[PDB]
Amino acid sequence: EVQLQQSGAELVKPGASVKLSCTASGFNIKDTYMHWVKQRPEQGLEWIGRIDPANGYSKYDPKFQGKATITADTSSNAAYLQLSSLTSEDTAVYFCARDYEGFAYWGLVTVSSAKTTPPSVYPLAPGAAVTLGCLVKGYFPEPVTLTWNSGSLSSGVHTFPAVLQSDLYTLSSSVTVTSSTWPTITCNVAHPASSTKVDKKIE
Amino acid sequence: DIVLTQSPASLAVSLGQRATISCRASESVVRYGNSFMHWYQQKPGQPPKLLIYRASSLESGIPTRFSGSGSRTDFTLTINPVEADDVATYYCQQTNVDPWAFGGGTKLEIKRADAAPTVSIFPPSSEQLTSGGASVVCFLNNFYPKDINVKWKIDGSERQNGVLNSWTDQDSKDSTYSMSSTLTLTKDEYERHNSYTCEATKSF
Amino acid sequence: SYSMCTGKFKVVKEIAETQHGTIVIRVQYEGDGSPCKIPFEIMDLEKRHVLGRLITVNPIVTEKDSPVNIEAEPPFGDSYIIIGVEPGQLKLNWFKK
Repeated sequence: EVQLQQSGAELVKPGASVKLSCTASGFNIKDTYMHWVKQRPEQGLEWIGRIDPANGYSKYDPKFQGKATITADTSSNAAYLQLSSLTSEDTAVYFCARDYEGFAYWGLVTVSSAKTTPPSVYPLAPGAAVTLGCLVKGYFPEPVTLTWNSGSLSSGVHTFPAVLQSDLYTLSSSVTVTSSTWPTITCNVAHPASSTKVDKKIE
Repeated sequence: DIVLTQSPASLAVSLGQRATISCRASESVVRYGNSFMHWYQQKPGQPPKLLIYRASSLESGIPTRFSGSGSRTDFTLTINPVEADDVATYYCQQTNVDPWAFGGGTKLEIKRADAAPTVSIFPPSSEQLTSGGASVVCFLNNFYPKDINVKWKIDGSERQNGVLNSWTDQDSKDSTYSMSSTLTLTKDEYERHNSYTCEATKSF
Repeated sequence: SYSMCTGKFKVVKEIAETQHGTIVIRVQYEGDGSPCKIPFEIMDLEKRHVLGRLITVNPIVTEKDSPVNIEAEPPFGDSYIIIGVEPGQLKLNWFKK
C-alpha cells in the first residue's frame, strides 16, 4: 500500500555524522508533511521537526537545530536527515511521519568507540535424563534479533532485555516449551551489525 | 514554548474497568475551532500506532474500544474496555503551535489474578571451549505482581558477584510478567563451588 | 459515478492564502467508495445559509493513499467552512482582513 520505510541501522564515532533515510512507497512525498521524532531507552518522545517537501521550508524544535537538518526533495526520492557533533544521549531511535492532523503512518543509531563483534550464543539446557532456553553474550552494536525455530515455535517465547557489562553486551531468551516431545530444536539468533546469523540445536 | 501535562505518570486498571487519562496544556492550544489534539499508542521496539485526532475520531479502524474527550486546552481521554494488547505508554500530542511536542505519556498495567511464579533454573551450557563458565542463568517465567528481589545463594553466604537482572513486561495474550537474573563470574571461581541457589520468595 | 462520499475528511496541510483571493484547503478521505464527491460547501455559523463560492470545477477523489486538493473563494469578514455528511463534521473557521 503506502509504505514509509527507514534504513536498517548505522553506527558512528563520537563527533561525526549519519544520514537516515525515510523512503515513502505509495504517496508522492510532496503531497504532505513529514516528521522526525526521537526516542531512547526509556525516554518518551521528543519532536525533532517537520518538513514540507513542496516548498522546502521546514521548522524544528529549538534546541535540536545545531544538531540535525531535515531534508527530502522536489524530485524522485525519499525524506532524509542528519545530526552533527553527536553526543552519547542522541544514541537512540528515530521515526518519520506524514499526516497533518495525526501521524497515521510512520517509519536505531548508536554513538560508539569499539566496533561490531559477533555475539556468542550457547544453547543452555538440562533436565534429569518441559523447561528450556538458550544464551547469547559478548556483542556490541545494540540489535540482536532472536528467533527460536522459524516462527512456528511461537506464543511461548520470552526474549529478555539486553544486559550491559561495559561496552560489550549479554542476553538470554527462554522459550519455555513444556511441550511434550523434545524429539530437534534450535536457536536462530541474529546480529545485524557484524552481520551474523547463527544457530545451535539442543541435547 | 508550549506545554502539556499527562498527569498519571503511570497507573494500572483491572480487566473490565474504565481507564482514563487527562492531558493539560500551558496557556493555549486552540486552532480553527477544533483542537488538533492527537492520541497514540506505543509498544517496546515497535511502531507507535496512532488512534485519535481533534477529540472526535477513528482512524485505522479501532473496533471502538478507545474514544476521545474535552476541548479548551484542559483535556481528558479514556479506554473503557481494557484488554491485553492494551499495555503501552499512550502519548499526548499537539499540532497547533509550531514547536510541536508530545508529552510525558503514561504506562499502563493490568490486573491478573494474583499469580504464583514458575520453575526455571539453568547451568552454563558447556562449550568444549568455554572461556569461563560463568553463566548461572535463573529463569522466572510467570507471575502478576510486578515486584521484587531475588537471591543467588551460593551455599554458605550468597554471591553479590555478577549481580544482574531483566524485566519482561506483561505480554498481551494472557497477561503475565517475567524475570531474568544471572550471575557472571570467571572460570576460576566456578570449579571451586558446588551448590548454587537462586532464591525468589533451584539446585546445583 | 454520481456519489457524494460518505467518508471522513481531514486537511493535511495548512490552508494557503494566495492573495489572488483563493484559500486552498487540501484534504484526504477516510472512507469506502472509489471515485466520489466532496460534500464541499461553505456556510456561516449554523448551516447559516451560504456565504461562499467554491472555485473547483467538480473536485473528486480516486484512492485512499493520496490527497485531494481544493481552492475556493471567500468574501470577507467572519465566516465558516465545512466538509462532510454529518458523521465526521468538518467545522473549520476562517477569518479575513
